[PDB]
Amino acid sequence: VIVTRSGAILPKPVKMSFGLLRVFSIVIPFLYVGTLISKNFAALLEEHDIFVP
Amino acid sequence: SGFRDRKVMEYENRIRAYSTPDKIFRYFTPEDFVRSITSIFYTLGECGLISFSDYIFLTTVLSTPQRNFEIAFKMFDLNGDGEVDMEEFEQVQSIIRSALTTYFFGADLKGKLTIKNFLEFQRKLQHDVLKLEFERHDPVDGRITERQFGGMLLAYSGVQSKKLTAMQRQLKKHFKEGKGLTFQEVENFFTFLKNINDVDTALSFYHMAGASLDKVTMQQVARTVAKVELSDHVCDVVFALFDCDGNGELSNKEFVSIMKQRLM
Repeated sequence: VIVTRSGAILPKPVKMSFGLLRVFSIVIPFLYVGTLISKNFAALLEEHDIFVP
Repeated sequence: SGFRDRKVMEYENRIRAYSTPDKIFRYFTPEDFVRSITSIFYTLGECGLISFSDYIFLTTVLSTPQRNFEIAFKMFDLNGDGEVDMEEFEQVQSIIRSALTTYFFGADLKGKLTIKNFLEFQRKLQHDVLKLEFERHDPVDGRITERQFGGMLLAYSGVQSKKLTAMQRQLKKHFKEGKGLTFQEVENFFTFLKNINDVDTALSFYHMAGASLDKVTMQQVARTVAKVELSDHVCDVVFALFDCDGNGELSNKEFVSIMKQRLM
């Protein structure tokens, strides 16, 4: 609720120190690894007979 | 019937890949033996449940290569005198546990033919089974698709590798022109593929380095070791098929060794 029952106004909610840029650089560096460990792994399946496109 | 038998079609393949001969000949044997894939038989005055000993003999009439079965011929000749009848023959047949005897020693079964006729008998049988298989691929204009001529290799090799399996499929991209493969340009190759055992031997110096001799003298040294000529295009698709590493050549681990161990 925005206001308390007394009629006062709830305090300022707390963000986290420009976290938007903090998260934005924890998603992408773990997103780039997403490309690698996929491509590397699929190519690793060319080494054997488990799968092929 | 999509998934009805694509288990047994692989299972019977797996049986024919490596399994015990007991059920293998239980599929009667009179002429059902042609199931060994997936005009001699007109001369097969056989008896339906013939044997499995002869069966062991039979596949070896296709398994043993050219120069080696001469020794099997010699080993067959423990009586010497260039001739051996059923006495030694049917005995070593019994140690595992008829038409061929009527075809070799006559319907009388006693008149001992020259066992030198072991070769020609081995010659036509290797031809006929190869012949009947050539019709199983429905030769159009007496010729079959390069993916069929390559397919039978896989059917011959009997290996489970998805890559080269797909390479067999992808060949129409590598060969979209279309030439068709005749029964002679494939029979000569198998006679070579029969005597593989000596090729790698003769190829040992190359084997000390590799590359399986650039696909052309390969065909040349083939005729030397195989005593039979091949064309150029016939082997180009084979090098195009088995070029798993994409190098444009073969390692022993690419094509030859797999053939060598196939003689199990």
